[PDB]
Amino acid sequence: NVIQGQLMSVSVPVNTLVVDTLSPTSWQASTFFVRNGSNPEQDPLRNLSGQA
Amino acid sequence: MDIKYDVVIVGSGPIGCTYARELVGAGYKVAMFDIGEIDSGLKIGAHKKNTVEYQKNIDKFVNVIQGQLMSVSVPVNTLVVDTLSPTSWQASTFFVRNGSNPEQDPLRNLSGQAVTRVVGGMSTAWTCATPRFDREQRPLLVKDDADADDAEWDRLYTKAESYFQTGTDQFKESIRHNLVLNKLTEEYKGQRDFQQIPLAATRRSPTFVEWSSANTVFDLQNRPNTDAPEERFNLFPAVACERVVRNALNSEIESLHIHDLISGDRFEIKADVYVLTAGAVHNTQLLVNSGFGQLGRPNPANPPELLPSLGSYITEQSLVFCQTVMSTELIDSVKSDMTIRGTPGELTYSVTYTPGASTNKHPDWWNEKVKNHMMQHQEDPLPIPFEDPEPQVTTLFQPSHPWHTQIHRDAFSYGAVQQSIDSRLIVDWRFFGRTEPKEENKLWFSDKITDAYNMPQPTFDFRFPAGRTSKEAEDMMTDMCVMSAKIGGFLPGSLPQFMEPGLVLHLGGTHRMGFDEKEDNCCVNTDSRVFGFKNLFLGGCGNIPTAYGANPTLTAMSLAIKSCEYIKQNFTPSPFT
Amino acid sequence: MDIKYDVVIVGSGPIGCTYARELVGAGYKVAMFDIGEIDSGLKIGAHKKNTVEYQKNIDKFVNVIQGQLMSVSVPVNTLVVDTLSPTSWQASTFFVRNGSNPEQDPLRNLSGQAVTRVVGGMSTAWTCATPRFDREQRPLLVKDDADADDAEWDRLYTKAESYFQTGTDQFKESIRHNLVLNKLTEEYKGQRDFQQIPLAATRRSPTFVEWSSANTVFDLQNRPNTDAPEERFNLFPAVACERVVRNALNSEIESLHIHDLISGDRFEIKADVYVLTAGAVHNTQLLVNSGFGQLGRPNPANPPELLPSLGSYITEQSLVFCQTVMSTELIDSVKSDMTIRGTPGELTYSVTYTPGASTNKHPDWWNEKVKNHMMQHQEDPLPIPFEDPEPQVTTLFQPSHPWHTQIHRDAFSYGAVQQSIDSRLIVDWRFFGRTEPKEENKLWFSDKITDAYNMPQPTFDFRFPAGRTSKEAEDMMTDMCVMSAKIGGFLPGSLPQFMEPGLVLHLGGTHRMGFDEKEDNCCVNTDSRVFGFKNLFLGGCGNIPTAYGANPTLTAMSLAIKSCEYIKQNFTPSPFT
Amino acid sequence: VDWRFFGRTEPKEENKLWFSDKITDAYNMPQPTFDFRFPAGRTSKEAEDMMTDMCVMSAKIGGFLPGSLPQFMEPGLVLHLGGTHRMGFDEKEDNCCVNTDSRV
Ligand SMILES: Cc1cc2nc3c(=O)[nH]c(=O)nc-3n(C[C@H](O)[C@H](O)[C@H](O)COP(=O)(O)OP(=O)(O)OC[C@H]3O[C@@H](n4cnc5c(N)ncnc54)[C@H](O)[C@@H]3O)c2cc1C
Ligand SMILES: Cc1cc2nc3c(=O)[nH]c(=O)nc-3n(C[C@H](O)[C@H](O)[C@H](O)COP(=O)(O)OP(=O)(O)OC[C@H]3O[C@@H](n4cnc5c(N)ncnc54)[C@H](O)[C@@H]3O)c2cc1C
Repeated sequence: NVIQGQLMSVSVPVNTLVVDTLSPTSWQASTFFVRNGSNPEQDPLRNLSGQA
Repeated sequence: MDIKYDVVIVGSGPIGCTYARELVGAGYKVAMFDIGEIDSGLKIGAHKKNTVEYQKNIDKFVNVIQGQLMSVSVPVNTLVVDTLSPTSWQASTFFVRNGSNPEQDPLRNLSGQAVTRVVGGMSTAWTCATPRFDREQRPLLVKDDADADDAEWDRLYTKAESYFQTGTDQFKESIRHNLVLNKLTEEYKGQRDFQQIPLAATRRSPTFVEWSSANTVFDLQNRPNTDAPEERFNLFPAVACERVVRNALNSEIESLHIHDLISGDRFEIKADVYVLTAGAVHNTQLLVNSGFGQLGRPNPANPPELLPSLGSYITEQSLVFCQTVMSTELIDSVKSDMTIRGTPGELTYSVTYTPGASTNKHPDWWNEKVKNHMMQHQEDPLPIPFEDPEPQVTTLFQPSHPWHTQIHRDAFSYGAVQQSIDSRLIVDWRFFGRTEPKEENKLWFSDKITDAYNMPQPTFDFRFPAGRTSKEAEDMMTDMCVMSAKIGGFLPGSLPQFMEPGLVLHLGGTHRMGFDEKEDNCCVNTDSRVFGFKNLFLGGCGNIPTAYGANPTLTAMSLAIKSCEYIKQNFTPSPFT
Repeated sequence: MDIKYDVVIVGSGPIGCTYARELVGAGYKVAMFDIGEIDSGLKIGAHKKNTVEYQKNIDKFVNVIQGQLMSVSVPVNTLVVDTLSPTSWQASTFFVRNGSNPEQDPLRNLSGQAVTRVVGGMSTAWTCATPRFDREQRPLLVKDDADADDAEWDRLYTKAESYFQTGTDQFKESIRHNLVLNKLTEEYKGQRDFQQIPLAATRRSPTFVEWSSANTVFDLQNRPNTDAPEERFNLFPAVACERVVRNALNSEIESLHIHDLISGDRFEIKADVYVLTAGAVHNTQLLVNSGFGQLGRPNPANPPELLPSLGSYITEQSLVFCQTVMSTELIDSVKSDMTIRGTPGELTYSVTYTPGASTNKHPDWWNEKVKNHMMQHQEDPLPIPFEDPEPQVTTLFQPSHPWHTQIHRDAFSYGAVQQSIDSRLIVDWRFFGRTEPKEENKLWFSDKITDAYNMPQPTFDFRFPAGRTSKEAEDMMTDMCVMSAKIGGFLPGSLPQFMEPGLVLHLGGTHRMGFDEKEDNCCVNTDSRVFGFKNLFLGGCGNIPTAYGANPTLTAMSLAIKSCEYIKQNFTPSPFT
Repeated sequence: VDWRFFGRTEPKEENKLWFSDKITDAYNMPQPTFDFRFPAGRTSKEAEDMMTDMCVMSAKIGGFLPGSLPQFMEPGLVLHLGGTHRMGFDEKEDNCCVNTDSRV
């Protein structure tokens, strides 16, 4: 927990995971937009995802 | 295998079997084709749950369901696997892999939508719930005459219920059923009515229910046969029906193009009457492959010549789900009439009740079951008998609670931790919302991508409409949370949730019915006849044009029965020589 | 429903069907009972994988397997659920719930052991791998004459291979098959031999394999019939066989007690010859229920009168598994003979090769498939055709590598992250260990607890023996890790692992064969006749007394053939009337 | 017992850490971006050989613990990143940033 608490990921690609069980009332995206500190420059397939 | 029949029916689900029952019975020479194969035992197209092994182990039945359901449209997968060995081959892109549909926007899908290809269709695995629609959910069959419309629906529903062997009595002596039914009846006294879910089923013994299916409607045996020597029927499994051939005037179908998947032979089959009952998705595909509507990505700057409403106004229900673990209060209430002397397991443990007494909260049949269970199974901490059938409760859709409800048990794959909980305690909650038909909600077919049978790939463009549909959906979730709390708290791992869109498999509206093609934005009339065409009929839930919450099959069947009336009035059977 | 037959067979799996084929063919009046039902389509007891739907979507077949397998012994569940609502009924103990077996020590189980109750038995779902056993795995049929023993096994295996339609050529032109086969051949040149897994299967087209089953062995149609007017066979599904009735001398069976699960009636069936082919677990259960061996927890202070070795010396194979993702080097090797010019998706793109060139690493049939795939699908990054069949590779058990291997694909439920990986890249690895027979490893039956058919509840007392069995199992894991690395790295989510004990379903030795009851600690002789009884025979994997790694069914069938030879020489068919 | 085997990675010009001229990180600095794959050839072959070596060596001590089966870890979780401002004798000839006194 100490290790995890301090390590901050260097580059997180844009997330493309589909959540399709939201309630119909909830605000939902039409695109996988740049969200939550993600790096749109980052090719998810050419990353060091574990770098922190 | 002739290639000339009076009537050809595509699909051997319950709706195809309705046409078969009516038209075989009326003396037509009928052929039925199904792309799937016979796999329910000696009873062709029968319910797969009607084996002794599945009646002993219901939850294993989820595997049957899963095994037959094939996802309609799976978007290209973009999940990152970045812990492959460096030696393993990897693509540099998320390429079209594994049958995925690159046309599909993953965020406007009915990802849970699936199809079954087997003789008997989805009715070899369905849950058998067959409620009628009230007016609010129901398409009109009679204009400007509400009482005539009512009367017509009643006649058709009553017949449909007879074909399906629908009843509301098969669970009447279940302790769990009555516990839940009685409690909710009391809680909503003067506010909502509860009853048994109407089920297409016949109980055969205290531990066996014969669930209905396509077989119940029509046994699917070739005719003539000893029991039906004057009837004429052939079923041809493993035959892919690919297209209907239109005449140049677009007034009649001239033939049905088929591909025998076993022999590989192709034929053109001629009939007087062509009936498409391949399901809401595949009827649509067949029609598009035949030059109805439009192939490819919808382009409103080029509307198609035939059936411009085909594949628009699609509806699928919102589904919320949870399970509950029965309250202590309710479990204790089961044994309320019991006098318990001694400690269980020891010498003079006794459990007694007075038959027929007036302070008894429960009927004798109930207390006798409870007594014998508590006495013969002193190691067991619950008062519910081990073989007590499950609850099957509903409060049907009403304007003040515009969703269908099922408070019951069906096949479920419990996690190991959930299997920690005694099954007698668990109740499933499924509430089903109605979805407004909107033109923008579409099922379309790729002009480049093809499916597993080399047909144009189905693609959804779907979102639950804003406004009433979405507000009701959320109100329905809250209702489930409120109502279920009267019975018990949520089972961990089965917390209240919306199901993946389309997992419900109540898709409607893909080839929708109405009085007038243009005014009502529709594809078939009230005889289920394709506008403009003398001799082409569509059957199934794709016909239903309304926003409905209740399970649609009985309604589709009723429409089919009306369609068959038109056929019997307009086409003459060939003489049986 | 005569009450008198020449031969009665309990079970309609492939072993029961071996007896049927032999004895029906030899003119015996045969009845066969199965507790399960007919549900493989028109071909009774056929392989469920032989539908066009499953040939197109093989991974969905996992559901068929799971849906029919019922766990043999499930220990009491001690998982803590502590997030229930305070209103929900909560246990104070881990009581006997949900069909769990309180006799079962959770730490000495075969938790993966399961049984199938359907017409055709497990052969409706099996993987069809039918290797022969080499001497080291194989029980003796001839003592003190290895050559005679070899010849007898050869004769028997050859017939069994004919009954199953075993072959080694159904995947001969698969690219993936040969890619793997060739690499492993080269990597182990002079050390190990590789070949196609011998499979009970007939290829019908490039995309259809008709997998063998019980139906292949005997079609299970009642006889006499048009094709077999002089034969006499009746199959009676949904009939629980409960007991064989011993005479007081314990020298003869006098009848078979059955329970019709549909009518609910019990009957006694008389036959000259009684054959128990109910599976390794249920043959044992039937015998124990009939007074053979010992009911209840074994007590060495109180050995049973009849068949003291029954249910002891049980064997089940260790199984290790992983999947791999094909190496870049191997994938690139697929197209080694190609000249690639231009760039994909353009006019200029050219993929060509020279048929017959001596420098080619691959045959023309391979290069043609590669060239067409690459030219016709320029958007696809892989050189393997979409419809290329799977690998089916083995190196068979040898003293220096005392495990069976399967390097192949079979139905698998890939997680969504794993579905990210193109299926063409994936190979399954399954290595099967041999287990020493030890008297302490037991299948026994409760005197108190009953199963779903009201029969004594099976209970395992099992651990993999120390010594050779354990050393070899770990050595086998390592060999899998080493060998698989030559093909590609592990697929995340399918990392090298031991499978749950018994999931393999290769249980043997529960009613084991030997020359002498006492000396060889056994229950049947080499004719599969129960010691002391004139007219009682056991068939199946329970007969096999050795430590074996290879798939056992072919060996069990071979023994059944030999058993039938004895039956044919010692009992006379009734005259056909 | 935990088993961790660490491979060596060939330095290749194409494997880069670069910084966005538009996106910024939590401290308003140019956002780091990786363009990295394990080099083909020696690096990759050795990585796989290393996996096999772990499988072989670990079995001498005991079998794998379920849930901690042999696996590659997520790239960079190791945090042994090197060569981003690398040392050499000659800036041009050795493709480097600091000399052997670590002087730029
Ligand atoms: C698990 C489950 C639970 C359900 N529960 C309920 C419930 O409780 N109540 C309810 O009302 N509904 C329920 N349903 C839905 C119900 O099963 C369907 O509404 C109903 O079966 C539709 O009937 P159908 O005859 O129109 O189509 P289907 O049953 O889908 O049959 C159509 C058939 O046409 C075939 N076919 C498709 N394409 C072609 C082609 N090109 N050529 C030839 N044949 C083709 C198929 O192989 C198939 O057998 C459930 C379904 C599932 C699977
Ligand atoms: C997924 C799967 C993969 C497999 N792969 C392979 C393979 O690759 N190679 C191989 O060699 N083996 C494999 N097997 C094992 C193989 O299927 C069995 O060894 C074989 O089917 C055993 O044949 P049997 O006739 O003795 O028994 P079973 O096939 O088990 O048939 C026994 C039958 O008797 C019945 N029965 C049970 N109790 C009673 C009773 N009291 N009364 C009446 N009937 C009764 C059953 O309902 C059943 O049909 C696999 C099995 C499965 C499930």
